[PDB]
Amino acid sequence: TQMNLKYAISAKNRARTVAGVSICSTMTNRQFHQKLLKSIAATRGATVVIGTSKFYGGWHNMLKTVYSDVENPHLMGWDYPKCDRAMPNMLRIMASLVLARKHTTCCSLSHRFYRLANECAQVLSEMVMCGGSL
RNA sequence: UGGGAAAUGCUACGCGGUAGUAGCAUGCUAGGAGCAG
Ligand SMILES: [Zn+2]
Repeated sequence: TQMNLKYAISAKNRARTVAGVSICSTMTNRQFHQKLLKSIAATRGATVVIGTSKFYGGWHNMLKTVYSDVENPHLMGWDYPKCDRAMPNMLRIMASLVLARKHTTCCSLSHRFYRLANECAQVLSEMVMCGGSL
């Protein structure tokens, strides 16, 4: 995985970073996961709001769907300090397990395990080329 | 002795096809830009 510095505008001098991934990983991941990702992005009015425009009154519909029948409602929100740098890898494994539950028929058992192994070898913990070294 | 067809032109109507013109909606593609995590 190659690492690079960003070039954008922000309100704190801490640096930002992007990471490019090799091509074979992207090809195989697209083929394995694309259908579910599209299905998630298409569905409207659910718990996950990825793919819902904030234009044309979509924002109002989201804010109304969350405001379902709650007797004494209040509003609550929180913040994760260093979410990307500090997520314990057990939860990442479990997250990658949930997304793969859809593959009951398109894949066997050993195929599922090897797909999980490739994912952990390519994205979870592997060799990062920063500067000029590994 | 209470029996009539066709070839021509005009007009009107409808259909079909052709072309050209304008409008509408969409589907694709390409390009450029902006926002968010
Ligand atoms: Zn599969």
